[PDB]
Amino acid sequence: GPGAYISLNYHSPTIGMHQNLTVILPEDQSFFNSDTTVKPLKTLMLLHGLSSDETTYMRYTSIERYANEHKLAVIMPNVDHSAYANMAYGHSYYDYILEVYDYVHQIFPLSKKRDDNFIAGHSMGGYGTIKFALTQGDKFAKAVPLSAVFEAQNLMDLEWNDFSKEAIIGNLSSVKGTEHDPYYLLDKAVAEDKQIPKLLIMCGKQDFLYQDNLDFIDYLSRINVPYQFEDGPGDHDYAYWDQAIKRAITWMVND
Amino acid sequence: GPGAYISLNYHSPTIGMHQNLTVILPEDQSFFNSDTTVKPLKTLMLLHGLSSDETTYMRYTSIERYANEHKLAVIMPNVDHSAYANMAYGHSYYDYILEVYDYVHQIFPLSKKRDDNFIAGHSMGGYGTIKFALTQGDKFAKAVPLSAVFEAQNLMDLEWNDFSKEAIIGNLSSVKGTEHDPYYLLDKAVAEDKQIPKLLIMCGKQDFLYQDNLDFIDYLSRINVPYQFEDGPGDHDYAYWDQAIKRAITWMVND
Amino acid sequence: GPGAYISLNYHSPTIGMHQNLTVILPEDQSFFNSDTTVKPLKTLMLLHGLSSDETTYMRYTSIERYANEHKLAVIMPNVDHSAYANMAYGHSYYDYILEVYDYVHQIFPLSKKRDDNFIAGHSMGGYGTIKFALTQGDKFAKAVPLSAVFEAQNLMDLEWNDFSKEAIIGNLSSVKGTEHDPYYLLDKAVAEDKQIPKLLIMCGKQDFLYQDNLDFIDYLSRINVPYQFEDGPGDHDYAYWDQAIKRAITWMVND
Amino acid sequence: GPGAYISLNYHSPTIGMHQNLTVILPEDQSFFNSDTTVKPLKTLMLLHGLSSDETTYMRYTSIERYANEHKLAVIMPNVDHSAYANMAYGHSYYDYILEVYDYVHQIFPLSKKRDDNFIAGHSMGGYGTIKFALTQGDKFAKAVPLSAVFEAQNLMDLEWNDFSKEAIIGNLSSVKGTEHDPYYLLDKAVAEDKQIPKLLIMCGKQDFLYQDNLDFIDYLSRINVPYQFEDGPGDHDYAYWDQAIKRAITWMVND
Ligand code: NA
Ligand code: NA
Ligand code: NA
Ligand code: NA
Repeated sequence: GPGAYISLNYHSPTIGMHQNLTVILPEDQSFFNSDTTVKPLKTLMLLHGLSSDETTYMRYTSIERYANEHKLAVIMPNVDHSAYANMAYGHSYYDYILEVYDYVHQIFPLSKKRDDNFIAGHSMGGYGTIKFALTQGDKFAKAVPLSAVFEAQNLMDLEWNDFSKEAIIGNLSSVKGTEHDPYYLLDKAVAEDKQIPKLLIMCGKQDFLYQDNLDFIDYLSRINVPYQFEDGPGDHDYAYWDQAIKRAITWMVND
Repeated sequence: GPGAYISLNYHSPTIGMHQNLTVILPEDQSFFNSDTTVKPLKTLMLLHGLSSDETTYMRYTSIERYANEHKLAVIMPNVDHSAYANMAYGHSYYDYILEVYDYVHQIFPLSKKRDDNFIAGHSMGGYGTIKFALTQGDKFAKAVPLSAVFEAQNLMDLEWNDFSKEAIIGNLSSVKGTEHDPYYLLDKAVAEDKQIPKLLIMCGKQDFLYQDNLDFIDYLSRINVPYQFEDGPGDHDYAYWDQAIKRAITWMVND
Repeated sequence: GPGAYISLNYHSPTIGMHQNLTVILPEDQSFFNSDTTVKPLKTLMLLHGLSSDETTYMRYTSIERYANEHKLAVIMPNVDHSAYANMAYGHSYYDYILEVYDYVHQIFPLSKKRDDNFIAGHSMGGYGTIKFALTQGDKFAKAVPLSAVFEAQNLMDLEWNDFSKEAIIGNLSSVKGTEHDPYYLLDKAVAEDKQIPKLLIMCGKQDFLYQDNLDFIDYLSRINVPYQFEDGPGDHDYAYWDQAIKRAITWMVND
Repeated sequence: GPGAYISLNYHSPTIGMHQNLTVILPEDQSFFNSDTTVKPLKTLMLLHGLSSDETTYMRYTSIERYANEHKLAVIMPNVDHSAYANMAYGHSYYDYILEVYDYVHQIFPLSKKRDDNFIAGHSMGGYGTIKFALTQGDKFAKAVPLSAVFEAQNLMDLEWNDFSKEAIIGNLSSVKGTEHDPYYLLDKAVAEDKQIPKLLIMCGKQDFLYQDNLDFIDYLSRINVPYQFEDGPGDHDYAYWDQAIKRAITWMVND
């Protein structure tokens, strides 16, 4: 039912600047009793898409209502137009997500057990989610890409307002086969027998990335990596992501 | 040194409503390194005066700059026009301060040792400070009333905009000898051998409460309770409280 | 179409303290061109229920998403446990809503035309909505009480956490025939031919206030005051108010 | 004097993302009476330095206290590590400042007369201030660079945490004689007789940029452009900028 909505602005050693972060911290009885041990909460790292920021899930969905119902802490960082990369000409935004993870688990009552930690996000943030799932599989038991970009070239080549592809990839001529390519990261994770979080992939059938989502899950099936895929009516918008994140939160906290 | 500025809004079980709270949390390297143990911070509970709220210290002083310099966490709650009382007709705002104290020490990396915990505030908040110092002396090693109301009639009889004295005290003819009277609370602390935090009492010489402050320290001297009193040029305003809280923070963290 | 989410804290002359307010301001191209006259937006005054505040509609609904779709500015004030009254022992919160109305229409590009201004709210805020609709009908063309208290005793006699009925009504043993009684305000508006905003009344069938809603619309029918009533599955919670305020916004903005 | 502190987050068409902005809006009578035309305020565009953001002036200075004393609205945008440039690989942050100027003058009661509009900022923001002063002289009657970078090479060649010079200037081997060079902007302003805002230049004597400031004012003297230069004890920190912005605000409004 009740929780805390928290806005934090701290000077990040990784990206060299003050940066805003938002946190949903559902209430627990132990948080109000100085005689009892704090019960650490299950925790979701939740990644915004391109043009969104740390405020937009709160504004355009009812995520705090869903999170409070399931006692799930939610961490919402801001990564600008970075695509969750350590940018060639810009900020170290991949490392920044690792810093945020460590920081909030140190200063808040969040469980540090892998089974209690999840990651999710939409569009550019679903791309970010799969990138972290395949390279930081020891940190998250479950990962939920929503309406994700899996073929990196479609996001690097998109002509969105003020977006600079070169800020991210620099001198790279293509992203295929680089750290920016989720298919390469997947091949590397399997080849090196890394832990892959349990995967729930969701995408609206009217989304322009729907075919891209179908291509990725087919490849997952061909390399014997399990996943759950949920589709249905929905487009590339927060009307879909509001309903999708509600369904995702129920899925992540039940197992 | 850098820190986090934190804005929290949570549903309070004590006062039955969502309520904002602000927190300054200076940064420590242990907060970013998952391999080391988090070092708990010294903590100040800082109480606003009448017409102010949880935002006004940040807005009208440079308090976060001072706190960051001394690695001091600062907790700034909102108690409206309550005078930090469990109100006759209103909210349980005395109890709320205790709830805020417990909550932030549970969810944040704040030291729970009495020697690491301080309380301070100006005007109505200096009245609140002395009330908590004399009734919750086990929670604070030091207390700093700034420009405080010590003779409770001086606060209750004020004709400030929209302020209701009866909301606080109900039908009481006088507050002398009641839980609203710092002189009664002081006599009772002495009589019951309660621990009294170290007192630093500050007031500007042009403050209309200056004589009220001199009367209180005169009484403290007459009952052999130690204190440090600092005055000088200054009035009943945030220009004075900015400089006073700066000098107070240095005093509380040294020794 | 996106917009601005605004958090404002100003010292109120009416309530004698700093208070927080939240505003949703959808974007118009006139806002970005210094050569054109700003186009004023339709504006909704949205009132929270008991235990909520200025943040809770944003946190527990997708109201900003709905408002942006319909280019509707939304004003969300905080009135604590006041029931939108000028309190017997407390603050002038009825007058405060009038001050907020004037203030935001002055400092923001909001239409001052009656036909462009609406008011809505749930539970205690639906009680507030009907009180303002029946006493300030010249300020609002439409009013939408959601899950409202219409029989004031149902609100006052509530044993809600930390709630003080006497702070609001003083020593009164009944509220019938007073400014706290919507039925009296309705009788007085009908008798004096006041402008009554066009009325849309919504309540969930599982809400404990559902019968109170049926009683009020039954009275409206007996006295030939027009209204639209919409019910259906739903309880006394933000899951219902999220859906209801989306439906209400669509109703206000068109015809 | 009391005012509003405003935090806004809107989706910017220029930079293609949600972005936070803070505004100080001192109160005026007309703001509380909707029957009158609102009175427009004098307005200052205040630009942060490297590693700061839209929150840091509020947090580390008492700027709102100073602004309220002089009924000066203050606009504090966020421009990250951009150096206020339209970045070679990044965002169009020069255009963004112009968008913010137009946006806040449309939606808030801000005077559009050149004589009522000022710009100021420290370090990277002092560099930004002089760039806008020399290229947008029709928008600002006065400009106040604080501890500014005037020799652009010292900012671009800085080795600050996560800072990318290439993101700003691309492969350029020097910035001399370019739009990133204040001396070139100065020569072109003088050559084309464009109006130069009245200049107040301040820097602390212990600042590592002090000589850079001395070089710039010497050049202004040699090309017969007036200025007032104020130095004194002070370093490259917010202890200095707090006192400097207080002195600057008194100068701007008094004219
Ligand atoms: Na995206
Ligand atoms: Na006071
Ligand atoms: Na209610
Ligand atoms: Na700088």
